Amino acid sequence: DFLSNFLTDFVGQLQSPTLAFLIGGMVIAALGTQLVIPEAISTIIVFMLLTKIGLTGGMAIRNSNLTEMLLPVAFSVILGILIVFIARFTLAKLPNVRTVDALATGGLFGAVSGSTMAAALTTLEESKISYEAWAGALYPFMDIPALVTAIVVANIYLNKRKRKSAAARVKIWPIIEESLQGPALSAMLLGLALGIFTKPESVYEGFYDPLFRGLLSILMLIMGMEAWSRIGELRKVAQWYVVYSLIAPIVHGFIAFGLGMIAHYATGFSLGGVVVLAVIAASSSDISGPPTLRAGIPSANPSAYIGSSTAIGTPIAIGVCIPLFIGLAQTLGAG
Amino acid sequence: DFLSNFLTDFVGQLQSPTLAFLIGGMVIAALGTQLVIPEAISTIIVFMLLTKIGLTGGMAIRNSNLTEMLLPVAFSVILGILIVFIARFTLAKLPNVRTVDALATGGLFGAVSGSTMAAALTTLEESKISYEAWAGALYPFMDIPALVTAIVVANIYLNKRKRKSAAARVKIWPIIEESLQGPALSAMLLGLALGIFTKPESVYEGFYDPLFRGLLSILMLIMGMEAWSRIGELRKVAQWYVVYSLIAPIVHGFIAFGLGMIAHYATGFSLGGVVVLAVIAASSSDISGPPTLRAGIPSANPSAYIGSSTAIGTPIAIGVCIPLFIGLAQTLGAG
Amino acid sequence: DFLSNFLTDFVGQLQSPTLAFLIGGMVIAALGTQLVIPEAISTIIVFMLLTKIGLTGGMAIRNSNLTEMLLPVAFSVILGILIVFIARFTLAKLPNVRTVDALATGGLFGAVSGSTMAAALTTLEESKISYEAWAGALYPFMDIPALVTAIVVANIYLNKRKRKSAAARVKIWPIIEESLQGPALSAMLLGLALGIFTKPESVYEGFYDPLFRGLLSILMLIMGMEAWSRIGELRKVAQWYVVYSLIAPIVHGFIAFGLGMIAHYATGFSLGGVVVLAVIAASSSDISGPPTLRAGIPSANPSAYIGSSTAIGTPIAIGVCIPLFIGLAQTLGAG
Amino acid sequence: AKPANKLVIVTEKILLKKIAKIIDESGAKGYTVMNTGGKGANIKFEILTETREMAEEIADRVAVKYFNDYAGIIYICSAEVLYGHTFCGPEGC
Amino acid sequence: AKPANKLVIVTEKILLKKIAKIIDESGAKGYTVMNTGGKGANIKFEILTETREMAEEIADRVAVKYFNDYAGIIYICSAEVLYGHTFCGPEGC
Amino acid sequence: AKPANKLVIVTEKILLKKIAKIIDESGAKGYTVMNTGGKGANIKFEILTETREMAEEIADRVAVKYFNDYAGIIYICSAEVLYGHTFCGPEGC
Ligand code: NA
Ligand code: NA
Ligand code: NA
Repeated sequence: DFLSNFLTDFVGQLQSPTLAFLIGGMVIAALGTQLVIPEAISTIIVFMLLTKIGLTGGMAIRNSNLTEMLLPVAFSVILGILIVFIARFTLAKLPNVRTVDALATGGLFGAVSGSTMAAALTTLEESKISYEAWAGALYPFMDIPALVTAIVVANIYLNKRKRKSAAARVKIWPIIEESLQGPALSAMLLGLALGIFTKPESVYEGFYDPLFRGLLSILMLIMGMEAWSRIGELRKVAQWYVVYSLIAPIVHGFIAFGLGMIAHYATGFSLGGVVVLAVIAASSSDISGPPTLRAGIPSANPSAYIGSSTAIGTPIAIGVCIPLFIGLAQTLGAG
Repeated sequence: DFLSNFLTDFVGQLQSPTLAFLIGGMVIAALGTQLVIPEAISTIIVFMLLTKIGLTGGMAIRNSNLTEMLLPVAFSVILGILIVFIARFTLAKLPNVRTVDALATGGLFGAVSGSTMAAALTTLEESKISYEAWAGALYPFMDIPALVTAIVVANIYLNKRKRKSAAARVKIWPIIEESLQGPALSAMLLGLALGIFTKPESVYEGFYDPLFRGLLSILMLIMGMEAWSRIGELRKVAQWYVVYSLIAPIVHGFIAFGLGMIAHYATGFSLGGVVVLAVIAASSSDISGPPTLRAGIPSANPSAYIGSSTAIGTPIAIGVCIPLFIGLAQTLGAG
Repeated sequence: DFLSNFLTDFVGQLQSPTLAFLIGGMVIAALGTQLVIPEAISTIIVFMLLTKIGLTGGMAIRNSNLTEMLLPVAFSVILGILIVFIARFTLAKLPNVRTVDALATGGLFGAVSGSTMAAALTTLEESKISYEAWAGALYPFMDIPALVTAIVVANIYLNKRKRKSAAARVKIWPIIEESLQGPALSAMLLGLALGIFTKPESVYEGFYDPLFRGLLSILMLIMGMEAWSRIGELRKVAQWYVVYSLIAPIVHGFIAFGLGMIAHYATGFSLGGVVVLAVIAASSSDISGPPTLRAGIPSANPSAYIGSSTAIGTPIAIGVCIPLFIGLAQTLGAG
Repeated sequence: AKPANKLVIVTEKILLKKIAKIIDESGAKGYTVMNTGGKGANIKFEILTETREMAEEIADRVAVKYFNDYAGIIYICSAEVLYGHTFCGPEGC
Repeated sequence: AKPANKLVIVTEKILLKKIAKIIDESGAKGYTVMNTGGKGANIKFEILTETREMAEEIADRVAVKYFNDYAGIIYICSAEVLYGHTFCGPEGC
Repeated sequence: AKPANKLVIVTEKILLKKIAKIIDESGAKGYTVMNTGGKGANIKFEILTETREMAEEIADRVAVKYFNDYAGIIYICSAEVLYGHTFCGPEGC
C-alpha cells in the first residue's frame, strides 16, 4: 500500500466517530471511569448492527449471480481454516505457549468480529468506496470454519497426547449448528432471510439504516473499553501472545487481500469487496467465539485467547487494518 | 370479504415488516436461536408503541365530538364482556375443559393486545386506509371489562360449586383500577392525557412517530418468538383449546366488524375505524391479562389461557385477521 | 423579571414536552402506576443526553477564546462552594436540622443536575434564545466544588464536635477525581474531548442530536416519577427541609443570574448563557451527588438530602426556575 | 453472637408484594428478596427470625393463603447472627 | 416439617444448561438458579434433596464432568422443609 | 468432604467495592456477590471460610468500619464443602 495513503487514511479515520469512539472508550477506561453501557444496551446494539447488515446482505442477494459470490465465499472459508493452522505452526510451537491455548487463539483470530466488520463497512461508505452489499454475508462462512477447526485440531492434539502417553470423535455438525444459533449470527441470518424473501425496505430506510452509525459509535466505545479490561489477562499468559495479537491481524489481512485480489481479476469482485474480506479476516471473535471455544476446547486458558483477541486483536483491526487495507485498495487506482 | 382481496392483502401483508417480523421470530425460535431481545428492551418498545399510540389518540380527541366516539366505545365494552361469555357457553362446556380455565381464556381473548392493535394501525397507514386517530383509545374500554368479566364470572362458578357441594363478593373496582395501572395501559393513559391538554406535537413528530414501525418490527419479532415458546403449554391442557385459539379470533372479529359496521351507517365511524375495532376484538391479551388473571382467577391453569392467547391467539390476529378485515372493509368499496 | 413574562413562559413551558413530561410522571406516579422505565434505559438516556451535551460543548470550544469562558467558569465554581456555605448558615442552624444533614443537602443543591440543565437547554433552543455552546461544560465546574465543599465542611464540623467533646485530614483530590469518573460526568468529558480533537459532526447530526429531546422527555418523565417516590422521605426528617427545598433554588438562581449578568457587561457572555448558569445553579444533584455524599459524609441522613434534592429541588428548577430565568433574561430586552 | 432462623420462601413472581406484606406484619425484623428462576422467573425471600414460632408462623401464613394455587417451597435453615443493630446487640455483639 | 439437604453449586455461567440437565436427571425435585458474580459473572444452583446420597450424587456428577476445567464450588447446607407439595406432605406439613 | 462456615453479609449497595476489598485481604478463599433488595436495592456476600476465626474476623472488620452508618446484617450459616479445588482436597474430596 502507499505510505502517503495509509498515513492519510489513518489520521483521517482516527478522527472519524467509528475509530474515535474505539480509542475513546480505551482512554476513559484507562482513566477508570465508573461508566458502564448496560449489558442490555450492548446486545440490542449488536442486534441492530447485525439485522441492518443482514437486511441489505439479503436485499442485494436477490439480484446477484450466486456466481459472483462463489469465489469470495470459498476464500471466506479457506481463510477461517487456514488462520487456525497458522496459529498452530507459528505460535503453538513457541515456548510457554500451550498448543491447546494457541489453537483457541487461532480460532478467535480466524473467527470474525461483526463490530470490526461493521466499523469497516461504515468506513467504506464514509470514504465514498463501494462494496458488494452481500459482502457482509461472507462473515458467517469464516466465523464457523475457524471456530470448528480450532475445536477439531485441538481435540486432535489432545488425542495425540493421549495415544503417546499410553504407548509409554469430535462432533462437528453440532458446533457449526450451535455457531449458527448464536445471537449475533442469528440476527444476521434473520436480516438476510428477510431481504431475500420479504420486502423490508420500509423499515430499513426508516430505522435499521439511520441508527447504524450511531449505535456503532456506542459499540465502538464499548469495544475499546472491554479492550482495556482484558489487558491484564495478557500478563498472566506468555508474552509471545502479545506479538501474535499485534502482527497476526496485519498478516491475516494481506493473505485475504491477496486472495481477494484474485477477483478484481477473476469474477469482478470489487476493490471495496476485497477490503471487506481483508477486514473480516483480520478481525478477532471477541463475543461469539469465546463461548464456543470455552466449550469445545475447555482445557484452553481464556487469558490466552480472550485476552489476545479482545485486548489487541480488535483495537488493531479497527485502528490499523481498516486504514491500511482501505489504503491498499486505494493505491490500486493509479493515474 | 372478497377472496380476491383477503388473498392479495395476505400475501402482501405477509411481506410487510410487521408480519414478516412475526413469522420471522416464529422460525428463528423454531430453529432454536440463542437469540434474546432483553426484557428491558421489550418493555421500552411497549412504552414507545403505547405512548405514541396514545399521543395521537389524545391529540385527535381534542377535536372530536365525543358523540362520534359514543357508539364505538359502548361496542368496545360490550364485546369485551360478551367474548368472555362466549368462551363460557362454547368451550367451558366441553370435556376436559375446566370452566375456570375457559373463563380465563375468554378473559384474555376479550382483553386486547396492543402489539396486535399496533400491528394493525401501521398496516392501515401502510395500506393508505384511514381511521379515527382516537381509535387507539378504544383499547382500554375492552381490555378492562373482559378481564373483569372473566374474574367475576369465574369467582361465581366457584361460588356455585360451593353452594352446590354444601347442599349435598368479588371486588370489581380494585381490578379495573389495577388494570388501569398496568404499564402498557398507563403508557397509553399518559400519551392520551398529554395530547389532550399539553402540546406534544414537537416530540411526537421527532421521536415517538419515527420509531413506531421500527420498534414494532422488533416487538413483532418478540411476539412471534414468545408465541412459539408457549406452544408446549398447549399439549399439557385439552385439545379443544387449540380449536378455540384458531377460530375464536376470526369469530370475535366479525361480531365486532358487524357492530363496527353499525357506524359506516349511524355516527359516521370510518371503514378504517371498524377495522381497528375488529382487530382490537380479535387480539389476545398476551402480557397485561395473564397477571391480572393469575391473580383474580388463581385456580385457572396458565397453560390453558396463556398458551391459548399467546401461542395462537396473537399469531392469528396478526397473520390472518388483519389481512382479512382490511379485506372486508376494502370490498365494501364497490364500483 | 416581568410578571407578564414569567406567567406567559410558565403556562407556555408547562405545555412543552420537557415540563409536560415531568409533571406527567409526577401524576401517574401519584396515581400509582405499576409503570417502570428500566434502570438500563435510564442510564443510556443519561449517556445520550450527556454525550450530546458534551459533543457540542467540545465542538464550540475549538473556536472560543478561553477568555470568554474565564469569568463564567470562576462564577461556576464560586456558586458551588457558596451554596454549601449558605446551607450552613441558614438551615444547619435551625432546630431539628443536624448540621451534617444540611451540609449534605447543600452539597446536592450546589451540585448540578444534568437533566435539569438538559431540560433548560432544549427550552432555550425551543424558545429561540441562544447560548454559548460550551455553556454545558460549566456543569462539572460546579458539580465538583459543591460536593467537595459539603464533604470537607462536614468532616470539619465533626472534627470540631470531636475537639470540643474532648476538652470537656479530608483527602480532597480523591473525591474530585472520583467525581470526575462518575458515569454522567464522564459521558460529558468524553463528548467534550471528542468534539475538541476528533470530528464527530457526522454522528452528532444523525444520532445524538435527533434523539436529545425525545430521550429527554423520557428522562423528564423518570425524574418526575422518582421525584414523587422521595416525598415520603421528607416527613421523616425536619420540616425546615421543605422550606429550603422550595426557596433555595429560586435564591441560588438569582445569585447566579446576578453574577451571570456581570457578563452581558464584562466579557460578552450571552443572555442565554447566564440563563444556563442560573439554571445550572438552581438544579439539585439527584443521581451523581447522593452516592458521593453517602460516602464522604456518611453520618448524613439520606432522607434529609436525597429527599430535599430529588423530591422538590428538581421539580422546582424545571417547573418554576426555567420559566422564571428565561423570563428575566427576556425582560432585559426593552423597547 | 446470638442464634436465629433463616426462613427461605422461594415462590412465584406474582406474589412479591402479597408475601412482602405478610412478612411485614408478622413482627419480622426485615427480609431480603432476590430475583431467581428455576424448574421443578422466580422469587426468593430470606427472612431472619428471632423465635422459631415466628419463622413457622410466617411460613404458615404464606402456605395457608397462597400455596394451594401458586407454587413455591418454604424451607428453614438455622443460622447464627453476628451483627445487625435491629437484631443482635444494638452495638458490638 | 421434614428435613432435607441444601446442595449449593456456584459455578461458571457457561455450564447453566449442562448442569441444569445433570440436576434434572438425578431424580432431584426441582432447583433454583441465580445470577451471581464473584472473585476467588457467575451462577448459583440451590438444590433441595431428600437423601444425602442424592445431594452427593449430583455434586459427584458435576465435579466428574466439569470441574477439572471450569471453576466452581459445591457446598452443602442442611436445612429443614416446612412446605412444598412436591416434597413435604402433599398438604399441610 | 470437609466442613466450613458460610458467612453472609447482606448490606448497602455503596459498600460493594469497600467490602469486596475487606474480604480479599482477610485471607478468604473467594466470595460471591449477589444483587438483592429488601426492607427492614441491596447487596449480599457469601463467603466460605476454613476457620471460624476468619468468618468472624471478616464480620468484625466490616462491622467496625462501616456498620455505624451503613445498614446491613452479617449472619453465619454452617455448611459442609464437597468440592472446590482451592478449598477441599485439590482433587476428589
Ligand atoms: Na478473522
Ligand atoms: Na380481544
Ligand atoms: Na446547583
